[PDB]
Amino acid sequence: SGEYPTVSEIPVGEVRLYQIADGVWSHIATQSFDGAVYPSNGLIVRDGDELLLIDTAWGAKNTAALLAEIEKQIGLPVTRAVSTHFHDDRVGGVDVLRAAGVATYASPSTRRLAEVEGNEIPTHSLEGLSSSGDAVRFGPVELFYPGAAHSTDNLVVYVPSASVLYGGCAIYELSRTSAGNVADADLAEWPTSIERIQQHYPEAQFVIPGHGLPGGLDLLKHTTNVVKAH
Ligand SMILES: O=C(O)[C@@H]1CS[C@H]2CS[C@H](CS)N21
Ligand SMILES: O=C(O)[C@@H]1CS[C@H]2CS[C@H](CS)N21
Ligand SMILES: [Zn+2]
Ligand SMILES: [Zn+2]
Repeated sequence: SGEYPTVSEIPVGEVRLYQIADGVWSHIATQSFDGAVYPSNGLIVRDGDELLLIDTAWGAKNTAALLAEIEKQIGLPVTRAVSTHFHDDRVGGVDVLRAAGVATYASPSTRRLAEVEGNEIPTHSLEGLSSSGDAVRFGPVELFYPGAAHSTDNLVVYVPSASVLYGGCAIYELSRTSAGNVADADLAEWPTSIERIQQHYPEAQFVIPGHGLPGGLDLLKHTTNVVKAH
C-alpha cells in the first residue's frame, strides 16, 4: 500500500501505530534477532472506553514505548492483553504490562510453553481454546485456535466490526518466500491449520501477518506455498 511503516523506518526502541479501521490499529516495533533487525506487528482494539491489546512489542523497553505511544495517540487505557503464542515477540513485555495495570491472558498451552522457554508468562488462562477449530469471544474480538502451524499454541484474532483477521506469526507477509523459524512449527499440519482459518473467516478483508506488511486472504495461500516449498 506504501502507507504501512517498514523496518528501516523504526529504530529499535520506537513503536509506530497504524490505523486500520474505526477502533482498530496495528502496532509496529523492531528488534535485533540473529544478527539483523526485524519488524513485528500486534493489534489494538477499542472496547467502549478501554483498549484490548493483542501481543507485546517484543521486549520490555519496546512495550514501555508502546504504552507511551498508545497514551499519546489514542488516550484510552489498555486494560487487557492477549498473547497469541509463547515467543518473545508476543510475550516479551508481559511483566511491563503487569506493572502498568494490564491484565494479561494466554491459552494454557502458551503459558506452559512460555514457562518452559524461560519467557514471561501471561497471568490469566483463556478458556475454551484447547482443540483445533475452537473459537471464543473476548470483548470486541473473536479468538480462534486453528491447530498447530508456526507453533503448536498459535491463536488468530478476528475483529468482526471491521472484518480484520490478525493471523499473527502463522501467516507470512507476501514478500517472504522462505520459512522463518521452524523449531516450534508443525510443517505437516500448517497447511491444514490455514484451511481451518479460511473456513472460519472466509470474508476477512484485511489480513495482518505477525511480521511485515498487511494483505488480504491471498496471504493464506501464500503462506501455504512457502511452508510446502520448504
Ligand atoms: O522467543 C522464543 O521463545 C524463541 C526462542 S528461540 C527463537 C525462535 S522464534 C522466537 C523469536 S521470535 N524464539
Ligand atoms: O519465525 C518467524 O516466523 C518470524 C518471521 S521471520 C523470523 C525473523 S523475525 C521473527 C522472529 S521470531 N521471525
Ligand atoms: Zn513466533
Ligand atoms: Zn513472530
